[PDB]
Amino acid sequence: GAVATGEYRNLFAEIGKSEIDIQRKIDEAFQHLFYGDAKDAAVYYQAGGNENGPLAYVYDVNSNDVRSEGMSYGMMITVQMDKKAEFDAIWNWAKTYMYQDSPTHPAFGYFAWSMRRDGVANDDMPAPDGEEYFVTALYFAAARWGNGEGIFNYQQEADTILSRMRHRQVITGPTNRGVMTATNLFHPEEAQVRFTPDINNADHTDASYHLPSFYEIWARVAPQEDRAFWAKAADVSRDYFAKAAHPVTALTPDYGNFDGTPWAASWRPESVDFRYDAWRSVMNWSMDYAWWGKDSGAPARSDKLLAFFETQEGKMNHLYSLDGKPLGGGPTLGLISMNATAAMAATDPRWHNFVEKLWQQQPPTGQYRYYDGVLYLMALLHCAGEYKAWIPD
Ligand SMILES: O[C@@H]1[C@@H](O)[C@H](O[C@@H]2CO[C@@H](O[C@@H]3CO[C@@H](O)[C@H](O)[C@H]3O)[C@H](O)[C@H]2O)OC[C@H]1O
Repeated sequence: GAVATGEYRNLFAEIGKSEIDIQRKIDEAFQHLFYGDAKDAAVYYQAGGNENGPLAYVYDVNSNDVRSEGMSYGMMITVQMDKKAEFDAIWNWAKTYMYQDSPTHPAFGYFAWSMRRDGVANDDMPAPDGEEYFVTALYFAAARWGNGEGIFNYQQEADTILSRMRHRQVITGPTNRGVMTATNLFHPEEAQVRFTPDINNADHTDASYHLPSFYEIWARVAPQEDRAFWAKAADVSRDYFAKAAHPVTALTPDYGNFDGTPWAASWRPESVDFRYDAWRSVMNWSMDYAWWGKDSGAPARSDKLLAFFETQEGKMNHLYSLDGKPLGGGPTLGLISMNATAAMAATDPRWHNFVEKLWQQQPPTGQYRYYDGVLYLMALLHCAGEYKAWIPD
């Protein structure tokens, strides 16, 4: 795997692109999304400063809010690209406005998943994929830049958050939504990430939240007492993808049960289909395979997904039933980007076409540019061999 060797595959180079052009493409993407036109191109916004210095947020234009997903993706992209100033401003904003520090609040230790741009929470509860990316990006920051102090003690912050993700007790208390009860973010017996710690829907998961690539990092650098738990979560997620992904298409549902079956949320029953969340599953298993080489099922799963999308040439939707019936929409940059990341594990040379498809894209503009753009930039980094495991001491 790439971590053992230190050699990350540059998939664009493998399909013939020059280093200079690959650098241009990444730099273009970053400049557009972080510094492009404020009304049409950017997702990064400077938001003044406080005692920790500059503040900035990643704007979910798609839904007119700031999400923990976006903030955590922003931190991952910026640490991968060695953009410490931007990283620190985003983290300051998350730690200042999103982080719940009150021990009598049910979200204690976590980050409010949906915020307004002025720092006011829409929902105090967390979205655990946010936390997963925050922790990992923080460990990567510690590896690349070393640890500062206070909120900038990246490794100490990571350790604390990750420990709490496992060990948080049940808390009932007031929130912006009324009294709520929430638990830990990983199920202790299943060793799987939850869809929500809200006790009302706590015993479910989401295949796109399974990040064995990252759990391997935690298994090496977390607080010693939790390392076996994270190693277990990595094994469990690999098995999870084998059960959750449809056997013909390798499409996964947005939401799931611990046993691998789709879960229909009462407020969103179409969560049993392959939609916006599930686009990311292939990236998660493919990254894991590329880095660690342990998911023996990943190459066949990536080949199946790409074979399926080849059948959709010229009529690609972006919403599907798990057996491959189109459920609406046209092609999106986000899905193109995610499908390209399947090339981190695929063996069939049709992968060349998916990587080439991502190469041909431009950065996104307009109202839906956030979800498209953050996936695009992450996919560009993966496919360029520039998204690495930065493992701290
Ligand atoms: O009370 C619980 C709610 O707080 C909970 O809200 C969900 C929290 O996560 C949201 O998902 C994020 C945004 O959409 C995806 O693309 C991201 O990957 C996630 O970070 C989800 O949409 C909210 O419904 O819902 C359940 C309640 O019990």
